[PDB]
Formats: sequence, C-alpha cells, structure tokens
Amino acid sequence: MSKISVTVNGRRYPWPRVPAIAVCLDGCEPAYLDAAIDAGLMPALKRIKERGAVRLAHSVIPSFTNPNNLSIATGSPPAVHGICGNYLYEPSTGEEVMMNDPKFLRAPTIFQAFYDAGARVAVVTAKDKLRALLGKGLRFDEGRAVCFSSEKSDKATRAEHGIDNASAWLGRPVPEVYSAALSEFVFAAGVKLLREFRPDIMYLTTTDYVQHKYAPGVPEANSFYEMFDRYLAELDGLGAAIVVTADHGMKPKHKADGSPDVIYVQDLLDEWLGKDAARVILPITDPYVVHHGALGSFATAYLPDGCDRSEIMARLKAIQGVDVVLGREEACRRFELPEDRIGDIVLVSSENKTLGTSEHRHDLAALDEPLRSHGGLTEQEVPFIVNRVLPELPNAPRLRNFDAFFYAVTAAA
Ligand SMILES: [Zn+2]
Ligand SMILES: [Zn+2]
Repeated sequence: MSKISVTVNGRRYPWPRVPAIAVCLDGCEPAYLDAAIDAGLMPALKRIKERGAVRLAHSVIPSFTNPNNLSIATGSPPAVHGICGNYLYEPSTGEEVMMNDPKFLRAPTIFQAFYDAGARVAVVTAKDKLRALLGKGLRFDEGRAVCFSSEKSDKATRAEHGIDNASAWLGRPVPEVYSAALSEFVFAAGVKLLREFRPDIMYLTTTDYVQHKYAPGVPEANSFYEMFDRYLAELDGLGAAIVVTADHGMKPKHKADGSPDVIYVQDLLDEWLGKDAARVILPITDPYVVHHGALGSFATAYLPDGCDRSEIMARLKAIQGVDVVLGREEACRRFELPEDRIGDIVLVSSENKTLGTSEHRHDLAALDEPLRSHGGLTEQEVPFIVNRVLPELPNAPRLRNFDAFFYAVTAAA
C-alpha cells in the first residue's frame, strides 16, 4: 500500500494519523523557556523536552512576525509566498502599499492544501489581520475548517470562519489587544478545538506583547510561559503530535540609560544623496506607526536612479551598529526573499540597536520600559520542540521554523 501525502510548495507532507499541531510562540527567545522551566513553572514542557526532540531552528530574515508566520503556514520562505514585510514602497506612484492582505499571498498554505485533500483544518490567531492572511483558500461549507482570531472572536460567523461567535463558544470574553490574555485565548481555543472539532492540522499563533515588554525570567515573562504550559499539557494529553516553535526571538535594543539605540538611516541618506532622494522603509510594522513599535533591526531602502549603490552600501556598513548591508540581488539570494518586493539595499543592525528613518518629523517614544525588539540575525534562533521521538530531526541552521508542519505531520504519521 502507498503512503498518503499532500504536496505543497514542492514539499511532501505525510498524512497525519493523529492531529498535527504547530504552536507559534511569538517572540519566544529560547531563554524565555529556559528561565520558566528552571523556575519549576513548566512541568509539561520539561517532560516533553526530556522524552521528545529538542532543537533550535532558524527563522526567516527579516525576523518579523508576518513573514515568519506565513513561512510557517506555507512551509516556504518569502521568495515563494511573497510576504516579506508589513509594507513595501513603489518608486512609481510614491505609494506605500500594505502586504498584510491575502491578495498579496503568492503561494498556497499547507492549510488549504490539506483542506482541499479532505482534511479537517483549524487556524487560530491572536490578531485578525493575520487571520485573513493565514486563512486564504479555506472554505466553510462542509464543517471541515475553522479560522478565527482572539481579537475578533465575537465576530466569527459560520460562513466566513466556520464557527458562530468564538467568544461565546469558548465562554471567555474578547481579550484586550495589548495583553497576555489575547494569547491565552488562542491556547484555550486550541484545546477546545482539539477536543470538539478534531482537526487533522491545527495552527495556533500568538502575539509578542509580553516579550517586547519583559525580558526572560522576570515575573511577568515567567507567568506567561507558566500559563502556556497548562494548555500544552492538555494538548499533549489529548494525543496530538505537537511542534512548539517561534516566528522570531527578542533582544534588548537600548542604551545603558534605557533609551532606544537607533540608527537614523533616512537622515544619513538625506545628507549624502539629498533630502528624500532615497526612501527608507521600516517593514517591522505598519508605515503609519511613529511610537517605538516601528523600531526593529532590519530595514530596506529605495535609492535614486543611477546612484553608486556600492559606495552608499560601504558608507552605511562603515557605521558601528550597521552589521549587514546587501544589494537587492544578494539579499534576496541569501535571505530567500522576493526581488520585486524588496528595496535596492537591505540593512541589518547590530544586536542591541535598531534602524529608524529620521530625527526631523521623528519617531516619538511611547512606552516607559526599555526597548526590546527583533528583525535582525540576533533574533533568528528560535526553539523547536517536538513531543515525539525524532532522532533524525535536523538542528539549526538546517532546521527552520517553517519546517514545523513538515515535522509535526511526520511525527503524527
Ligand atoms: Zn512576532
Ligand atoms: Zn514585534
């Protein structure tokens, strides 16, 4: 007898005999888990690690939320699926266009591929914009798909989400967006779906709210992972094959005085090339944001026609804190990104620095706690833990976070 599989984006996924789940712990620097385990707060994960398979994996660069979530969802890097940031810039028109709409997704998800093959599929996110992206191609007329967010859980309908009012269904209120509870709702929904819906494939993804605010091992960080462990215990006890990974890590990005350590790339380019001759893009978040949330460790820039790219790169790279500067072609080859959605140059900053645009007009400092962020090579390493015995499982750099479903279904088969 032939084995049953589904082929998606050139990869062969064995049919899972038991439910296959991937959990994306947003911004989960490996140190978060080590600290919570050491504090005695994660007895389930501690045992799961001992008896299963423990690895580190590499995220996509940029180590941003949407590109990595969509990589996990498709089993492919952004060169394939097309989502490499929250927005890009079009030199013609001079318009900044969002890339968090499903029309911009260029490859099928693992979710759609399994759904089309007759599987039961569940996707739960914390944020609703991601929900629409991740849910592309799912259908809700056969009772075989559920896709909703914690954020908009009370708005879910049978026809568009596979469930009527997920808040009422779960019996929990819609959480505050800026909270740990937004993520707890996802885990709780995941458990109830595993019990009652019985998916073949399920994705649970959270937000990095706690992680931007709190360093590994502090009470508020520990409490978050202590909470997660309870849901992990339940999912594991219900018999699912589970991969726990992350979209990216998290590092401090502040000076000794606690203030943001920022390299203002637009100011530099305005000086060398003329004001607004070049355009610096900060794709870690939406383009309208000017409140420290727009500070990450990866940026891209569009340069004036005919200018000496090589010279500009060298000037930028010479700056202490700018670690990597690459042209479009090299950046796309090295980081596996789409050429048509990246600028002329790509910048990656040092471990404890971020990249900004300008000091004139400026970016206001909102929250009080010292800046923590991601986007760079120093937030690429993420946990990758499976609750099954898998001696052949690779390790970083070979193992990627977007191998999560490949190995989850392999374990489940
Ligand atoms: Zn994230
Ligand atoms: Zn973030």
